[PDB]
Amino acid sequence: DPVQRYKMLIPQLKESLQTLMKVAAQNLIQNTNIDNGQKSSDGPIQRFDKCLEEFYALCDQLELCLRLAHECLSQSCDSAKHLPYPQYLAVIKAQISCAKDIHTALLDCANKVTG
Amino acid sequence: SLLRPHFLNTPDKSPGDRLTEICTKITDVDIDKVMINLKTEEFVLDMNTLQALQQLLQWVGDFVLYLLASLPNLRPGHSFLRDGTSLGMLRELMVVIRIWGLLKPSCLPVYTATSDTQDSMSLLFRLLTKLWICCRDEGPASEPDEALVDECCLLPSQLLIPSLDWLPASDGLVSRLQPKQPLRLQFGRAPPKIDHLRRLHLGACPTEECKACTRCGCVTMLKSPNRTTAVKQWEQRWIKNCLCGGLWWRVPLSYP
Amino acid sequence: QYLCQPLLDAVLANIRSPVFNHSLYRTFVPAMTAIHGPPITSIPSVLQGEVARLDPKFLVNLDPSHCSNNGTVHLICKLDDKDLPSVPPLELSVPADYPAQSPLWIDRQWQYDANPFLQSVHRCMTSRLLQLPDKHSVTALLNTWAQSVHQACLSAA
Ligand SMILES: [Zn+2]
Repeated sequence: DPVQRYKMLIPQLKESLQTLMKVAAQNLIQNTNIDNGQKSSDGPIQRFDKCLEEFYALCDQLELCLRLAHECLSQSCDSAKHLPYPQYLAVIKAQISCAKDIHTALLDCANKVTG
Repeated sequence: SLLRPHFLNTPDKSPGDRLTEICTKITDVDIDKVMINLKTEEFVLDMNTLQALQQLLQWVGDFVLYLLASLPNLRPGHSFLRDGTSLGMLRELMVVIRIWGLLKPSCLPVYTATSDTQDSMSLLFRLLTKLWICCRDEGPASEPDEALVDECCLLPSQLLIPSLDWLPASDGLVSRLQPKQPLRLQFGRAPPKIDHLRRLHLGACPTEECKACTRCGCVTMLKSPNRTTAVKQWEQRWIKNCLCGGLWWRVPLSYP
Repeated sequence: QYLCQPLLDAVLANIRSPVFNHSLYRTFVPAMTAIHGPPITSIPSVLQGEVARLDPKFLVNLDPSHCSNNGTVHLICKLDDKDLPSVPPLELSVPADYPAQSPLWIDRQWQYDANPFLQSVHRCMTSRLLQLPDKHSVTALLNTWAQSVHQACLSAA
């Protein structure tokens, strides 16, 4: 799914970039045609700001999906790094207690040096 | 001054006075009902100067919106909320802006609206009439009712209140001085950039050179940007002085 | 280029208008300020560097004579070294804009006469001067001087 969501989001991203650049050019040309002395049709000018925030929403969806997938894959890598379910819970409480022991040993003796 | 009446109907009153009479007797909250009764074939321009008036009309609309959004709160607009005459003037300018927008839609101010089925000019005119009827009373001093307060609390939701430049950027010595203490100065040492008269946004570091008024401090660019499309009725007022009265004084460019 | 061209065409079409940055402001600042929030919260020292780094053999000092505190500068050096013999003081004329050009050795042929040994010093020194690369320093001149004195000691004995 996250790879396929990423493949979904890429052409939408290119579409939003195209519309953003073209709409920026349209709005700038309209504002220069008002600012300099020029006639110009009012028309369906299609505001710029919506395109800009739409692009930002697409980038948020992309970074969300990739951060999720990266956390999941790093999670699986360290999980493989470390068959009855009570045996699982026994080694899990063993690992948690052992890491707690290392941490409190370091903290207590780094405080035992001074203060 | 710009509206030249093409024919004299109801004579002995110039169209400034006809407009002020009509806007002061018609207290309708809608802008259409005021605009109907105002002989709108008289309010015609050549659609060139009418387009070039865009920045002054932009300042009018933005100041009205800033004032009405400032109502729920001492700030840069606190005096205008209780002055009936200035609010009447703002009403009259909104009505002539509506007429000129119907003639040519490019002259109008723009509001970034957080909706697309909106008539922003009519909204601001409704709130302005409801504020002004407070103060156009005889011997009134009517504090504004809560309906106006909540409607003007809704204005940042409906439109974006932009920002405004306020003219006296104070570098005068008289505020800085004190009795019994003399300032010791060096010559040439000198102990969001707009043109305040033609409301043009200069850049961060402006490329065209400028004059500064010596009393208020307003900045204008020195030569006009478009010599063809220039509302000379507005630009030629401030050739020799500022509006406050002080002289112009050329400011040197930065070159950063 | 691709996917960005119409912006480039609009902006390159509309350069040299005095209301340009007004147009950019009006079309771009409300979107950005809505999304991104409001904006932001005597002697040239090259010669002092050379003289400060010289070997204590040389004893470089300014000439009491000659123009001072002006374009070019003038030096009278010395030589102290038990191995080397006492020799005529040597006169240097360093131009202003000293790097990117070569200083000049003020020649005094008359004091390099009246001995065979000083004649050998002078001949060998003019030889190494012709051998020098262009835009050399002062220290290149002083070191060719010391090497010339050493060769004229060895060639003599
Ligand atoms: Zn002034």
